[PDB]
Amino acid sequence: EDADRKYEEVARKLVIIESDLERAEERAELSEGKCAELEEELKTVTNNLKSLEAQ
Amino acid sequence: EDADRKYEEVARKLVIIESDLERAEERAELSEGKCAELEEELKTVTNNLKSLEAQ
Amino acid sequence: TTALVCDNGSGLVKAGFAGDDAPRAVFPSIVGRPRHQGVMVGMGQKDSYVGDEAQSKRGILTLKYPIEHGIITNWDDMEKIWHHTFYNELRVAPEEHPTLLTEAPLNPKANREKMTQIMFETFNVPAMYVAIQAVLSLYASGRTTGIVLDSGDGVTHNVPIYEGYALPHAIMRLDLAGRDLTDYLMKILTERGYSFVTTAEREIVRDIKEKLCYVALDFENEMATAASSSSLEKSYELPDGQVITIGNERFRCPETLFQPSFIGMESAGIHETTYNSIMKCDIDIRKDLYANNVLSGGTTMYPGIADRMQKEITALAPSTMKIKIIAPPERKYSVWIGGSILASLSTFQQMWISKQEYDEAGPSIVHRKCF
Amino acid sequence: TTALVCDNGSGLVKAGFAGDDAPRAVFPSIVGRPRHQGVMVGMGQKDSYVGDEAQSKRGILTLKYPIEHGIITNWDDMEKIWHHTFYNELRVAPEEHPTLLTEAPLNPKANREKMTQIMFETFNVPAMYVAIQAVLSLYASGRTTGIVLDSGDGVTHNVPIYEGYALPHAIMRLDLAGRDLTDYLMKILTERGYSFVTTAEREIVRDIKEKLCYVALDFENEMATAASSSSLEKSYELPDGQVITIGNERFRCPETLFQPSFIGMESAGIHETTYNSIMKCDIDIRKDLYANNVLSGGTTMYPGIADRMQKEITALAPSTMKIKIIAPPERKYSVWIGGSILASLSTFQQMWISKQEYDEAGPSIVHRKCF
Ligand SMILES: Nc1ncnc2c1ncn2[C@@H]1O[C@H](COP(=O)(O)OP(=O)(O)O)[C@@H](O)[C@H]1O
Ligand SMILES: Nc1ncnc2c1ncn2[C@@H]1O[C@H](COP(=O)(O)OP(=O)(O)O)[C@@H](O)[C@H]1O
Repeated sequence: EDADRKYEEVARKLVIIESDLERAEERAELSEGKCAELEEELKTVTNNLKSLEAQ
Repeated sequence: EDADRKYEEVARKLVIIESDLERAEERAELSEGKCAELEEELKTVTNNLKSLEAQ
Repeated sequence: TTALVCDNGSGLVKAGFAGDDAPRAVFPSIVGRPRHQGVMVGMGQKDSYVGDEAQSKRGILTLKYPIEHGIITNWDDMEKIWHHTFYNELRVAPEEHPTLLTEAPLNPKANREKMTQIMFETFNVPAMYVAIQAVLSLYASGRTTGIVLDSGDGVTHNVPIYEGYALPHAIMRLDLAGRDLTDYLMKILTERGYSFVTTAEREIVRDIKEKLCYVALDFENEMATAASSSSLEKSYELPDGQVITIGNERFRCPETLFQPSFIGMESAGIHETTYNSIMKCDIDIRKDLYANNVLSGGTTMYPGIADRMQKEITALAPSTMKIKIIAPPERKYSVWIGGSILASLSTFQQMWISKQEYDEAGPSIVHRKCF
Repeated sequence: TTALVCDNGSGLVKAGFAGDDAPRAVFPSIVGRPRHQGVMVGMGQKDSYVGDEAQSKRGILTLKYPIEHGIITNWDDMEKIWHHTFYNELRVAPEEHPTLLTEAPLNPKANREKMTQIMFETFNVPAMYVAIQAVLSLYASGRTTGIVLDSGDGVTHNVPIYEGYALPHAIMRLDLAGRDLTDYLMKILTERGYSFVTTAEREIVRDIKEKLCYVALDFENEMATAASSSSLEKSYELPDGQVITIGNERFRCPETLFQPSFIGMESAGIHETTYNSIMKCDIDIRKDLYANNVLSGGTTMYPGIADRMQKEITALAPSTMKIKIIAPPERKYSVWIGGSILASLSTFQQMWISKQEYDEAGPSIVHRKCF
């Protein structure tokens, strides 16, 4: 019966940790997408500035 | 034996899922920091580009 | 007609019919002989017990396995095992049934050649074919790519496959398996005071292993836990009473898979062999191989082995790759399931080695393009 | 300061000082207790005799051995044995002498732990250390490479060593030894009408075995010659008379070492476990191991055992290899010789387990690097 109790509690903890990890993974996806776009934009604007300074 | 096997299995799952969560959170904070670096670098490069953009 | 799918391996013969969902007959591949003299006349004692019958008379027999590490060493015993499988467990006549046999990669050539010669001369099967135990696992897993780790009872091997093409130069084979884990557990149980020496107490030790052993996620932390507390100790009930209690030994036994130095081997662990087989392949398929680690066979059945293996191979691989370990609950029978699927396929009916083809070309027809 | 070297073994305690050529105290490890009534008042008799004193009063005592197969099964008796060895045979105060003890490979851990706990709490030695018997045999043999067969009185074992590195995965241990040979000789003497049932008659049978038994070079030809002629018959005079005549059981007794099926064991002979330990080792050292096969211990003292074992191992090994068996005349004491050498080595003085280390770490300090 104590095992029934602790199995229920670990199932609850299991679901909660699943939710935390799932949202953390979505957050990681959004942060990496922003990282990719920002690195690309840095490369492009440094291309523009090197061309302009070459003049 | 039924209850014991069930709870030991779920405890294994708990240890592995909390393991997942720890480094998920860690790498999330690292991605956040790197995103902050991209942000500040973007602001600085745009400032340089606009100041050069006068002529 | 119908085809037979016999998965010998070493330590468990499992056979059945092609098109079924599971093997019909599963029994140990042992052949026992009485080692005492026998006093009661009229008993009509037979001279050799094969199969599951030999497990009931363990007390008075001496058990031998006819297959050491994939390879067959006692051809007479193997002939007895095949005869038992055909006539007493399945109750079919092998004259009207094609037979699909399996073996592990990188075995001697005469093993497979003589297997063919027996299956045609002694048993007079109409056709036959020999398949690789890892390709069949990949069939039964529903993949067409992926690297498969088939840890049986005598041999462990990796076979990377991509889009149905096997890369033979990256195939690894390791002779550490369940039999060596059983011997290591027999050896380390001694440090608690229990001694199992007979070939018939090897079976008791194998049952102990199957029922109580598991893979630790962190070996050093589990070692410290067993040292400090006593929450890990479980008790087992020998065939005559005298309950034994094993603690530390529960995870020191299967840890030999990840540290083959415990039994004096120099090779690398299961995780490291898998990763080396990956890095042996081209660079364009490594991502899919990382994503499709398929485990099969009885030795992959410990609790925690998938989690441990994923943790290790994830620490090995680059941090940007998604590692997955495919561990179905019916792992132990994956080779047989895949063999049944393959033999029931329709395009496969042109791949059998017919009997006239054999009478024409000799046993060399097996390695030949009629593979 | 000097260290003591106590080689217990299972049936003959032999002790002394480190730095001598031989032990100065060799006596049986038996503890006798009177089993009869006791009528003479004022006789003031004791309750338990230990050692050689118990051998003079066999007709009155019941004799126990406190060590069955390497393992100590009676800690009170063993404490008595050690007390006798320290105070009556050697006459030294054990609180001012380090003590080197020995044990066989692959024993329980609690045996060793409880041994050191006794030696520190009860006898209060300043330091102590437990050594493997085969390693000390190899020290005394003057080698640093070889496979050593140490047949004592309770346990037989092989320990292959190369350049001072011991290969633990190839260590074999067998529970067939001199005590089982004595029991088998008692059992087969009844074929001629002699019956020895008492624990005090077990000693008569042991003396018979030591004085008359030998190993046959060819067992079948010796059985045939014993059946035909009568030139093998030898007589022995019991403590009274009725001289007993011993025929082919002169060599049927120690043949149990090469055919353990005689006493209903499943294992293989000592020649075959030696060869199996060899083939268990690597391949680059097997030649040296074949050439340095070292015998020690009392059960290796039969006339003809060296020639027999060479014949067997030579028939087993490849023909291009030269087999050699080293059998000194002081085999029975080789473990003690090696223990004395080792304890006198100046390098060893940093390897003792001091009393403070024990007090701070518990008896677990024994399996630690302080081995
Ligand atoms: N639940 C389990 N846990 C650990 N080991 C197992 C388990 N079930 C079976 N085994 C081991 O797997 C081996 C059998 O593997 P198997 O797939 O039959 O290979 P093969 O067919 O070549 O004998 C046995 O030696 C057994 O010790
Ligand atoms: N000359 C001999 N021939 C045959 N057996 C012997 C001889 N001398 C001693 N033994 C046997 O050796 C045994 C003692 O061996 P020992 O070296 O004392 O081992 P342990 O010290 O472990 O008891 C005795 O049981 C005895 O039967």
